[PDB]
Amino acid sequence: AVLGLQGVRGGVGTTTITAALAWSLQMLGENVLVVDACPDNLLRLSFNVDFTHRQGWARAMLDGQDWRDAGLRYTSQLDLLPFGQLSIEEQENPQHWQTRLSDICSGLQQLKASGRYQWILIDLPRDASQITHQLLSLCDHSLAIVNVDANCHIRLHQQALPDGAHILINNFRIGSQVQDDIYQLWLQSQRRLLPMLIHRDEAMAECLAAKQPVGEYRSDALAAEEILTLANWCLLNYSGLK
Amino acid sequence: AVLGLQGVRGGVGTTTITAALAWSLQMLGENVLVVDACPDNLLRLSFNVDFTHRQGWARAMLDGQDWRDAGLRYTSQLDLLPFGQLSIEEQENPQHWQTRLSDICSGLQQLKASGRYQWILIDLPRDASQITHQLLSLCDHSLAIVNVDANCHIRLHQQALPDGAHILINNFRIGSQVQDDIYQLWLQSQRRLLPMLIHRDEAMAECLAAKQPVGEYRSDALAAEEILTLANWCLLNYSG
Amino acid sequence: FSLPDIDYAEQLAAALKRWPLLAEFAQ
Amino acid sequence: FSLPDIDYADISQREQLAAALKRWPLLAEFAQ
Ligand SMILES: Nc1ncnc2c1ncn2[C@@H]1O[C@H](COP(=O)(O)OP(=O)(O)OP(=O)(O)O)[C@@H](O)[C@H]1O
Ligand SMILES: Nc1ncnc2c1ncn2[C@@H]1O[C@H](COP(=O)(O)OP(=O)(O)OP(=O)(O)O)[C@@H](O)[C@H]1O
Ligand SMILES: [Mg+2]
Ligand SMILES: [Mg+2]
Repeated sequence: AVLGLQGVRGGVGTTTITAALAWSLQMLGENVLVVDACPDNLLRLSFNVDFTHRQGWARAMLDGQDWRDAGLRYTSQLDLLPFGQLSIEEQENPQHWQTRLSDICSGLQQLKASGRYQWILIDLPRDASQITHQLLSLCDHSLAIVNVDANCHIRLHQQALPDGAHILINNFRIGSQVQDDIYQLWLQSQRRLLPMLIHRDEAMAECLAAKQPVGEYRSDALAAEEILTLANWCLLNYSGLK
Repeated sequence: AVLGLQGVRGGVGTTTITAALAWSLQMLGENVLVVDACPDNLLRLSFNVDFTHRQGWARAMLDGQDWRDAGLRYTSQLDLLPFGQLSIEEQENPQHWQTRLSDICSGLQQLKASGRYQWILIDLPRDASQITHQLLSLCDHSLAIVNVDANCHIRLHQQALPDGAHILINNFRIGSQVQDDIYQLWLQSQRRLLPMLIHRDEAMAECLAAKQPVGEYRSDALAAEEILTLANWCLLNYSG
Repeated sequence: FSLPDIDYAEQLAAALKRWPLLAEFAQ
Repeated sequence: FSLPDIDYADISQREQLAAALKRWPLLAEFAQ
């Protein structure tokens, strides 16, 4: 199945959760492809890709090359497709390229039909570009990543989520009166909430600095155990295709 | 002085800091206009604006109306210009309106030249739209908001910041060796880092739920004092 | 793309009275 | 728009930074 992950806003933990969930599914025996659809091109760094390695599916397209040559194998059952490094000129001029990347959709749709992977996870940016909407349309299921704070609370009342998305809380830690108030409120009111969450955990802060997914970095961390529970939930509930 | 504030990624605290810095500048005797340049239109909620109040400078501009009629008075020293509420369809089709907003730049240039306000603070989104670029061009100074984590660390090596921007840490907390390591590294290497920061602080989490700037909500909060230190530094260094 | 499915129909009343932002969305 | 001014010249001079660079491959990578 194709699974999109997209933060309700920036910085909520989408990329770290994508890399960790990919690692967990791979550990459960699944063949997994992870695709970074964010121009930040950060996902690769949870998989020990050198910062100076500029290649990626989008970089290859913009350079008139084959996006299939940009894949990297992390384990025998986990492959990675980085976005590629954009120059500063490209970063600040998205109108020069965000319409020229639509070939990735038929490429991924073919890859999906081949069945070489049980899971294709897509780290999606929090933008409304054409390529984000098109990649979202290829997803069988989707996770909308939040943190328990007033900003996310507002966003849930005013912005669209992908249809059929479930909501996954990250970075949670009890003790804050206002965050606990919001949390209890969501429990009684947010119908799309998943039955598990990811706690704040220094393993989730450290694993990126160690350039590893959280489950490889510290397998007995609470957040790694929670990501594993999410992986099992995906296998049970997100296995069907659109 | 026109001061732009822009997170190096989403969620770092840009909007809460913008509302708090405006309040502090007011407490120091200054006249301030705060402009929300983010389509999320969240800044207004720190100033007790009803969620269902949809007006704002962009909402007016798209509706064919005078954007200058969408400003709101918060105190005698502090005015607010919300972005306005976009419909779901507008939010998912930024190409339908991102070029229809370019009059705000000339409008804010007129306001700047009038000297009506001593400070104009602009809450800027982290997109690469031409309007974000042009609003940044009329800022005399800018703050790039970060949190001390591996994500912002990577970003500072690969993405452009507004020219001349200084870097402001928010959400500094206890309990993270990796944060402390990155922080000590920044102290020796990040040339544009500001000499003060803002901690994670329950008052910065609560003030948005109370719909107030942090310094109005809890004037003796540690984070309100940290923002006041920031406001004093801006007075001394960003006045030109 | 649609708005999240939110249903507002014991200690929630305390949180709603504590925080004007939360009271606003709840009614 | 420019990339942030970052100077790693005076890094390898304090033992507190050297231990962090040894701990964290991401930080060593940018510094060297
Ligand atoms: N549960 C967690 N506990 C502690 N730190 C976390 C947790 N989740 C994420 N982090 C840290 O938060 C920072 C941002 O995480 P991440 O890059 O995954 O978020 P994001 O939503 O993808 O960000 P972006 O907006 O850049 O795409 C990283 O430094 C990461 O290590
Ligand atoms: N120092 C802090 N301590 C505690 N909570 C904080 C702090 N700074 C901000 N917050 C909380 O973090 C959330 C996000 O903050 P804010 O909206 O200011 O960030 P932002 O960078 O503007 O976000 P966005 O990407 O939506 O524009 C809010 O709920 C706010 O109350
Ligand atoms: Mg990310
Ligand atoms: Mg904001």
